[PDB]
Amino acid sequence: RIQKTIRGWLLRKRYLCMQRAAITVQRYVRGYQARCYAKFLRRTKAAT
Amino acid sequence: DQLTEEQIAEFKEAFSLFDKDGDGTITTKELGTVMRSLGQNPTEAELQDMINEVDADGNGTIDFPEFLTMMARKMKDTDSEEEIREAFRVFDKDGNGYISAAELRHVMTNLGEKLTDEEVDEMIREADIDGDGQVNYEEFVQMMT
Amino acid sequence: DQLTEEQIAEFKEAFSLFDKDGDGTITTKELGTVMRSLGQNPTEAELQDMINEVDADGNGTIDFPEFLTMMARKMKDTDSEEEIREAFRVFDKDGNGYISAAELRHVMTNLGEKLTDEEVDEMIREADIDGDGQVNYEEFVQMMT
Amino acid sequence: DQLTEEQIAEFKEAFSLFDKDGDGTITTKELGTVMRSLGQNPTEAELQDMINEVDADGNGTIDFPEFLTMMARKMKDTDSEEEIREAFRVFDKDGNGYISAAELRHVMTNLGEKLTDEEVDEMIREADIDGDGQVNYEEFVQMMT
Repeated sequence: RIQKTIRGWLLRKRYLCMQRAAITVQRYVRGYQARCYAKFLRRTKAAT
Repeated sequence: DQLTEEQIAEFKEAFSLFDKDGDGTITTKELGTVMRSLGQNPTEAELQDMINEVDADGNGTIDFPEFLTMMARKMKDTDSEEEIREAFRVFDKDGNGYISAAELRHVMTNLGEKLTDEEVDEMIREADIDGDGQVNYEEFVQMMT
Repeated sequence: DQLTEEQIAEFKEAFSLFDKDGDGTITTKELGTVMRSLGQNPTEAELQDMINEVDADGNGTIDFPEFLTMMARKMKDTDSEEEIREAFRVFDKDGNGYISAAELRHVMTNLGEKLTDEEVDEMIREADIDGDGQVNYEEFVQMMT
Repeated sequence: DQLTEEQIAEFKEAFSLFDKDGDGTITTKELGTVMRSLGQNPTEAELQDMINEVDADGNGTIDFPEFLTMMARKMKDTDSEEEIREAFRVFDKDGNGYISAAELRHVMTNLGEKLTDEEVDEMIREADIDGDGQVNYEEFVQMMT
């Protein structure tokens, strides 16, 4: 029951950290894409 | 209000990590991995018997609805704080809620089916341990349930 | 009530792309894009919360001083490289120095903040990757820095 | 003040270059030509917006008063005096006010509404370019005015 509990909690904590890390990268990626699209928009407006 | 459709949404999230072909199905080989990622706590033999009840080859697959059957099967048989406290309490030399950090390593890595070097290193880095003395286990009961 | 003067200049620089009439206001749909243009990387959730501090209308707009006086009450903290580099070191736990593009595709699509296939295809295209699919996460960060 | 008789005479002369019957109509293809001959400054997409009221495939016909109706609204729109400086600000090589010839090829031939080969020749001869090079945008705006 102890070994089961520790092993369970370590996997629970690792899943939570993995989801937090994923969100942390994904928000930055979606931010970089938003900045690249803003860069595209100012450049295409300007050239036109 | 457990096992409502809200809780099943994160069960679909965690299942979708292992449905790599994207067809509503996962392998038996990671069934324990997803269940413990969702924080439900089966033993090794229990998980293996639940797999071999589905297939005597052990090597197979389970669809999302029957994965929810397996989640519900474990949820019917859930522990309690006092049942987990009982498990620590048989090792309490004093009777005050404290256990030796030496005998804890004997319980983790020599007794039972055992925790690996990686599980030990990860837990010991967070717990910050440098010694063998008495340490509070009521914290473990609360934090790991 | 304001951000410090040097940040007001960068906010005016950003806002100029999203005004369409020359009259100092923005239609409600542009609000998320202008914020992410600053360099700050709010979640979808943070943008949905922020609307409740703004008091937007689908029959209205957000003026430059309305937006700025919201930010003067609270803004998102500064996102720096090492946060993202540490996030990659969660996935590469054994210290191999790389991540499979296929695993990265699946995880970035089907978990957490959930990039759509359009967002994921362009994300994989902006990365540096060795000749069998091994993503060089350090160089990808450097190319955004 | 709008529409003294002499204004209508000058604008009708510019149109009378293109009508080859004297019936008061032209092909839709020359609508941009007469408009820009008088120095009016629409985009191709702005001409296209109007042409969707009248043309089945870009080969139709249009009266003088229809052209003059579009011109009457375009004559109250802004001269782009601020707008063209905001545009050139993006394509400066180093921040001293000087557009690079490399960026200028992408501005001529990739971004937006573009330019065709035999009128890119015109800009190369206007700028005296025989290799790598540059141009000041305040001076070039003054020349295009």
